[PDB]
Amino acid sequence: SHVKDILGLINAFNEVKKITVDGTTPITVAHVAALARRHDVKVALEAEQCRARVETCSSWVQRKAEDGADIYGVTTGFGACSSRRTNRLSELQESLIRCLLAGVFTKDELPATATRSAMLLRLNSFTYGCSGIRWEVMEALEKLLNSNVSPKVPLRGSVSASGDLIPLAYIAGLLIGKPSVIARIGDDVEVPAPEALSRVGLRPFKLQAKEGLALVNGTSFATAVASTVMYDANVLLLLVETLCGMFCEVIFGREEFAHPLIHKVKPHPGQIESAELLEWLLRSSPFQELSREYYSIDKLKKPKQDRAALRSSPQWLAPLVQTIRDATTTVETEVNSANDNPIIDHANDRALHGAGSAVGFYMDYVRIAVAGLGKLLFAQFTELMIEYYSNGLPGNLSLGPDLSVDYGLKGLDIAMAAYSSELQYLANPVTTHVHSAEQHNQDINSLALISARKTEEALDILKLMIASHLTAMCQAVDLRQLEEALVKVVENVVSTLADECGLPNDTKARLLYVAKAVPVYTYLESPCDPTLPLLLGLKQSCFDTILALHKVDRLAEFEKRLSDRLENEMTAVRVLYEKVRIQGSKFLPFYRFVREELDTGVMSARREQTPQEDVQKVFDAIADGRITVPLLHCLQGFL
Amino acid sequence: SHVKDILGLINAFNEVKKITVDGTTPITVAHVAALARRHDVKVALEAEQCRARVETCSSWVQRKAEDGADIYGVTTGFGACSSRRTNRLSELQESLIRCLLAGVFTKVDELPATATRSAMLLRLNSFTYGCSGIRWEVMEALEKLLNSNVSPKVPLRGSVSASGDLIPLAYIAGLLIGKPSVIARIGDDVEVPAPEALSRVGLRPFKLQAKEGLALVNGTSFATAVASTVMYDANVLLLLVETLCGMFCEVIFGREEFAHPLIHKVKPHPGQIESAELLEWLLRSSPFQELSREYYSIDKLKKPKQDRAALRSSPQWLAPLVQTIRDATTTVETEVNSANDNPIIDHANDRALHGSAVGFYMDYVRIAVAGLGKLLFAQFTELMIEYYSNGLPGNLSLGPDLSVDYGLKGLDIAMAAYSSELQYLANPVTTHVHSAEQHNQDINSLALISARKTEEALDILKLMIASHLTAMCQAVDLRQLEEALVKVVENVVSTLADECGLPNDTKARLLYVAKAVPVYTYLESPCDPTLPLLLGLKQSCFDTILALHKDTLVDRLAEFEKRLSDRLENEMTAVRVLYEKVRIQGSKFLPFYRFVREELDTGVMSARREQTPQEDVQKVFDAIADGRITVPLLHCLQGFL
Amino acid sequence: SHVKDILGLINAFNEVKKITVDGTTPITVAHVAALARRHDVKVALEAEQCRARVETCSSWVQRKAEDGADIYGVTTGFGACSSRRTNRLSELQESLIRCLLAGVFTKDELPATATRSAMLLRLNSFTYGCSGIRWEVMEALEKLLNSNVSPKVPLRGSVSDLIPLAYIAGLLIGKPSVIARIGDDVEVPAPEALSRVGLRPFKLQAKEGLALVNGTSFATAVASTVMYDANVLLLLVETLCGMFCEVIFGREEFAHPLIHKPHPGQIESAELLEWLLRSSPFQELSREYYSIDKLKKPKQDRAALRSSPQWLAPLVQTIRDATTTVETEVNSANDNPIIDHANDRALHGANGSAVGFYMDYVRIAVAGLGKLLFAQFTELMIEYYSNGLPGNLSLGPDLSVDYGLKGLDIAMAAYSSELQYLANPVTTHVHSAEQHNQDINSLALISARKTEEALDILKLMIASHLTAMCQAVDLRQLEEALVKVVENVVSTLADECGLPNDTKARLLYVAKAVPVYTYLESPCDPTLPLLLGLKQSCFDTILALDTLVDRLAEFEKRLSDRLENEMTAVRVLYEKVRIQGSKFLPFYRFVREELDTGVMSARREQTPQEDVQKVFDAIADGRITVPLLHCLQGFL
Amino acid sequence: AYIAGLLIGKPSVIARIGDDVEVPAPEALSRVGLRPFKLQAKEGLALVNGTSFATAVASTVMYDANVLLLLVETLCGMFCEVIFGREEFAHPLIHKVKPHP
Repeated sequence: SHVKDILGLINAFNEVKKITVDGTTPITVAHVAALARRHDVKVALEAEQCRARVETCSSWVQRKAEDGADIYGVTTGFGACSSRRTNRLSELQESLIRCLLAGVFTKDELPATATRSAMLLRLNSFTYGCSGIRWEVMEALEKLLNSNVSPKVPLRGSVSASGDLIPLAYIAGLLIGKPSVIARIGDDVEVPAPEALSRVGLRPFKLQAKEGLALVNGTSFATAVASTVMYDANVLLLLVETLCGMFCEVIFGREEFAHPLIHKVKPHPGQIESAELLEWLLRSSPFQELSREYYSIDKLKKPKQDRAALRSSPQWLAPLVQTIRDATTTVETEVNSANDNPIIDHANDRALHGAGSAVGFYMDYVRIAVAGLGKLLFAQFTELMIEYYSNGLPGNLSLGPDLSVDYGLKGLDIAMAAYSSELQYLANPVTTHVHSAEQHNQDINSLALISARKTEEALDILKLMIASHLTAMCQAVDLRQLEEALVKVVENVVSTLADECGLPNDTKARLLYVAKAVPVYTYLESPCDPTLPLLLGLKQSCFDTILALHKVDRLAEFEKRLSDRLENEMTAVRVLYEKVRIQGSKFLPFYRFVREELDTGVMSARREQTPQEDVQKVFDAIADGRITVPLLHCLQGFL
Repeated sequence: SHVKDILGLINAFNEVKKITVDGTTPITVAHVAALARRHDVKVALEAEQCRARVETCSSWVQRKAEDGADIYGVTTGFGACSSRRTNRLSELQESLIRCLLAGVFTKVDELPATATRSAMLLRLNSFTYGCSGIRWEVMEALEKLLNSNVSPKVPLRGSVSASGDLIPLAYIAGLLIGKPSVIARIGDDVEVPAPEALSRVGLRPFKLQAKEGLALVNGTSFATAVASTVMYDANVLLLLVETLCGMFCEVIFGREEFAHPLIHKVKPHPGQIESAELLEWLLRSSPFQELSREYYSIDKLKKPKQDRAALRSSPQWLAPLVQTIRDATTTVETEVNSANDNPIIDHANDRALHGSAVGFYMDYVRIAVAGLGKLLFAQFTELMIEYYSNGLPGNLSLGPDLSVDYGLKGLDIAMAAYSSELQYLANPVTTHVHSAEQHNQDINSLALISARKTEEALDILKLMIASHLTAMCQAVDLRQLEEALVKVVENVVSTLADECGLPNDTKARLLYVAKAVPVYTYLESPCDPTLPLLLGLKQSCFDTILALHKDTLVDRLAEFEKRLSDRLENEMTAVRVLYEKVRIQGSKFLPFYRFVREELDTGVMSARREQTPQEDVQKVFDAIADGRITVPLLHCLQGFL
Repeated sequence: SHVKDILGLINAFNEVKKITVDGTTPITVAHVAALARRHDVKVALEAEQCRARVETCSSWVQRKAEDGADIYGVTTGFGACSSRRTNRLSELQESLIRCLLAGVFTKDELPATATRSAMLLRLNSFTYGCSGIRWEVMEALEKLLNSNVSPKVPLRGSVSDLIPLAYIAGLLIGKPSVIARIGDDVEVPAPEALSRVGLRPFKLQAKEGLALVNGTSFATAVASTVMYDANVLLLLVETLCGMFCEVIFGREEFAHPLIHKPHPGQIESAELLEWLLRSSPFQELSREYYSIDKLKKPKQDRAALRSSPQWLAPLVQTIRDATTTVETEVNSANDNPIIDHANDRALHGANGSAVGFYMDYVRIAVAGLGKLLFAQFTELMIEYYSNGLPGNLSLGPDLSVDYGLKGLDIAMAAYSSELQYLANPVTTHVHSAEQHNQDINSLALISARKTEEALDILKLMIASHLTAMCQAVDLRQLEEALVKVVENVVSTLADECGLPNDTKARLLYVAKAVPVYTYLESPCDPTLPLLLGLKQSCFDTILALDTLVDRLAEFEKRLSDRLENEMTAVRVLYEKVRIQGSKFLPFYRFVREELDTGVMSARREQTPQEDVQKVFDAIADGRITVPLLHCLQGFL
Repeated sequence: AYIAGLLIGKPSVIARIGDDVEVPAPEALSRVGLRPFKLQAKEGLALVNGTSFATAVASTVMYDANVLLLLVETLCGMFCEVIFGREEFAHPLIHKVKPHP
């Protein structure tokens, strides 16, 4: 189950303290994201496992170069200039870095999290011992990483062909102490690269044979961004899947949409797996119990089936689960590889001439799956706001009671459409815009880094959408509970006033059915308004009871005493609520987290906090990883 | 390996005789393609394996319907109207079909018969799971319609592929009930009203029973049909493109090292290892790689150490495209081998239980196809330009009069046009979901629309493959002629050095030049003193005079030049003229070259061959389009393991 | 006003008998469309006006080439091979055509309509006297055009129009391999084609091959018919927004002149809509509806109605501006080099980027028009938004076996979804082409073909919209006649049963106020809104005032005796008025009477397809312009 | 709405004052000698119901698009000069015959 795999990734992300870098131990996207996001996470470069192969490779290269062997990027020019030969070994490598320090700072940069991640991947790539880089440079990299030092890197300039040439040149730039490369030390300090190395007790390196190319010729930045993108995509996917369950509960859906047999006959692994999760989440739900009751009232006048954003959520999610899982595998494969050219095969004494394409394509695919995830959340959000489709819920989830001055989540509804519209636009592909580049030497190139940044932007928006959706659903939980409490109050007042005014058994029964049947939010605004659905039904029932008993003083008395008692008792129960079925729900951890740990309450005109203040707290908890606590809680026992 | 798997799909496509439909035996995309494209392929609905469960389900549905059980789309309305109930069971079903016969025929566009017949197959197969409630008799009629080449004329557009391809499948339903306004084709010319079609094959119109209208329209059969034949073709063309990278390496004088197993072991994307393993195997004993190594040992330090990316990075480029196309095939097959219907009758448990994968994966496959096309455009571009082609003439023009021979220039122009439209097609369809059907279908997959765009992208890829293979056979010829021409030049220069009595030092320099200068730089006029053969000869003559200085030498050099301009052009013309009326013989790509040249009856293009570039590429494209191209492909890969 | 200019284009397309090709008389998108669609339209190449300059140019080029002048594509190679020189003038031109006959026929080709339009445009370019083409070749083109002869041309291959134009050249030189159509049926090799119209294959002279192939006549040809259709369909959509307002019970106030008074397209579309609705009998019903329970009904219409003029504004501008741009390209010399014989020189430039870019813009505007139509249709199908209309516009009365226009609703979403996808740009996919000598290129033909496909879909959406709207006219008219029956029945029964003035009045109100289509299925069902309302009022009257209880019970009894039969009767009568006073009468009449349709229901045997197809065919073939012009007459 | 929120001194609305200072909206209003407004009839909607932000960004976009276009046009001339182009491509009669303005 993909649910297990993702829980495994989340647990690894939180628990790891030391990333082992040795050329055999795999780095997962959870490891990359943990280093990027938790500064207590340290790298350990293991000498006993890979120092030997590195020093052998490095020395092989330096010797071969000095004896004038004809090797690409070592004694020949780069890319389109590979026909040029030199014996100025060091000068060849330094001229490479110089030509590649060619990005520009706008008024924007790759963030520190990305840059350090790239530094991690570049270090790891060296541990396979194919690069010819010196051990010392690797130790310097490990130390730069653990000391929280990183170059400031221009956003743009990589087409990610054989490598992310320009952004990786800035890491090489820091390593050789270029004065014009600026480096961050922690969050506050910025100093030239020579001052940076000095403060952590390193000296500038002079580049040897192949070292400039080894340092720039990989796809480390794209894969860095793709790794945190893929970490986040896995978590947010599991979060979206889970909340489809919560959506069913609050919308009064039919849980049958998640029956294992519907999906066993149409067996997409992601479809089966998501249905399996949903069935489990909803199994003995106290909210489904209210749903069943709701549909038994006027059964034949209510929809037999839910709308597609609920009922076909497991089929919609299926391919999205598969896309995100396969892309995680593909990115991890890239993380755990020697991306570099030439590959040094020191054992058989050849430098091998070959080559970011896997990452570029899969980031395109994931961006389309993220767009699908946002489209599902938009459609669910839209249904929840419209009283015709929310099975009892008031429009915009406005508590009112005075609806003319309470527009509830109308603002969040508008923001949802804006989020989803930009998201769909973002999901056009990047890899279809390949230009013939670098004197036509890179006549194909992956554009992985650019595609990775767009998918990263796509996830940022999904987060916004998940934040709003979860907020709306806690609003709806509160509204359903209040609804239960209100209908009970109405039934009681009607039952007792029936006894008090001494109306026949028939009249009592007819009147109590109306109290049960009328959606309370259709008349909460003014329960004794003669034109609103409570009084409208009661009047119909009264005229009906007059005809059936034919072969009035008490009915006029019942009505009069209804507008004495009803509103006040309804107000009291609401007011009391403002200062329960969620307790038996699998989604209790989410509601408790949002309401208690974040300190929110049912939205209304009498709560001074804006929607912004409420959603922000939820967004922040999503952004920083705290949401995974209620998520793991909600999920435990699923196996 | 994906190679053996694709070889298996082609073998199944060619060899299958009968498609067994029984509710357990899997239908693959080759079966769907086989049924669509080979009318001798027959559908065999096996009663013994599934008739009994169909009748149980059928009978169960009717019984529950007549008892007034409340079951979606059986005693309730459909879609956004599911809150309406009736006991008018047959009219409920006929009213659904009526309302869905709502497409328009444009100007004439329609789903093709290949797609409609495929959809018919998939709808029949779905019914064999015994969950639908449809009568066994309706299934037999479908098998008979399929086997008799009758299909409804179906409008191109109208489906959003939510729970079903509602409008298109209403036309299959409209045929089975003999709606007179539903036109049916029988074979390729004949078109008649539905009642006449049914009579011509000995069936009578059906009266719809409970749930039967819904059963006929409520799955994603048209999108899945189109996507199946799309995935079959994607698999074939992918393999073709991978194989042709090898042939590109041979004719462009690439370095085979790009495909070495260690490069890909250290970056182990499954598609990367596997495409390279194939390429390595394809180029192992190549006589063209032999010419290549020979070419780079001449003026070694004045020549690129690496090839360009379109060659050198083809395994890395291909890897994700292989994975995309292979994973999409599995996804589409999973969809083929399912009961796409709602509600599901679970007659065993006495209950009724109430097109997305294909849309997304079609979007992904369209991106992979644009990527394959980008690879082809880039290779073809290198091949056309003398700066990047390592001895080939611009546009692969044979000449020798280049001012009146533009070679494959028109093809080059068209390749740009093909690639540009292709990159445009690869924008996603799934990002354009509208809230549909009174907001009941607020998500929908658009799978049929997406599948159609991927089909169009594949149609363009076929064009590009055809031109590329054509350009590569042109390049094979030019390489073989080049080799033969250089030998004549060497021989003539060698015999004239003797006749004229030139020193060994002079002879050495003059023979070096004849070997080193690319023949196609001076072919137009071999004795033109301003072209590279003579320039190089003149340079070496000045060098030999200066080296032998410590007269009659100049006299003999002058004689050498005079006699060269008497004899060399004639001997070069003769060898070329002879060639117009070998190393390809030792090459894994002989089957392609032999297929294009002898089986399709082509020749090296020039001003003297009267056939247009159109006429040559049309033959190759018709071969790719109709599957004949898989014979050389299978011959070429014979023995790969 | 853009509305006058569009009626001007439509008039011209209908009336033109002859296309004068003379080198100064402009060709409009309407002339191109007419030549392509009406075969009685003929080309008249006017010798007296342009033969002199063509011959002067032709001779200059021939003489200069013979003298050994260094002129691109005349004594030099083409494109990236322009460093190659030759004295072999004719062979140079023939080898260019040979190399460019490089399209493939897939299973597909440019339609004859486009191919003939390209031949027209090419002929026209030649009359400017800059090409060096011979007069004889131009006369041969006119003769080919007027005799319905045209080469079969592959769909793809131009980055913009070397390959496709090479097939026109191949016809003229009688290449065996080039296939020509003659009318609808006959297909023969080019040499046979020329023979049949009494022509001989040409031997190309200096610059001739290049002159025949070196401009963008195909992209411009497709662009021209595309722009003609976009103007016509634009005006159709604008007009039908007015018909949508009538059937949906919208508020005409959205079209008031001061709101907009000022994007020209915004002012002008509003000005049209205001006029179309000024004396509408349907707006009279709308006002009446909104005065019934005013404070319980929306104050504003939804955006797809209320903001239609603002939506349409940039769409009008885009289509109008693109039209001007295509016409500029039509009335130009696209060729290179440009021979300026007057001053004894050849001019080496690049005369089609304008068309590529604007086709991308227009494809976006067409997508925009479609979204509007989708949004209106959607509203119309949903009872919550249609102001009294039944869901799916289903007549019933048995809604459980009548799904009305639901199939059309579904189709509309498919249409719109595909349309939005199409509207992505083409010009952003420029590849570095032709040995990198065409490192920019416009892709105009490809873009034009995409916009053409986008219009195809818009026609589908308009045909469905117009069908829904006539369904909606019938339902409103039936609504009004049905409400009067209920009012009469309630009224006379109140008398017969002798209820007071108070009761009669409350019951009359309910009959007036309750939306009929909420109870038509079973008017006397106690759970449906009519009897729910009457029971509320009867209880009210009992309190505010016996044997009255007797008279009410008899009222309720005689209602399920009289009511359903009389409602059934008017509907049955209707299936076997306010539209008569509406500007939109010609559309309703055209669809109902001229196309022979009727209100859709379970009792009408025609499928939705049968109905919409007729409306589509009429849109596709231009008959829709007859009602369009009738509806618009008097608008100034 | 953030502009309206400032004008009415919402504490949750932060305001910028120059480059350095960020303060809650009531303290922002205080410093410029202004007091929170109490919204009267239609003032809320009048403040939010227009397309002022889109048009604002669109305005700085169009200004820049004009400047950069002219700069691109001008730099084609510079490219001609350094690449050894033929200036004949800009001769007026070529373009008079294809008169896109």
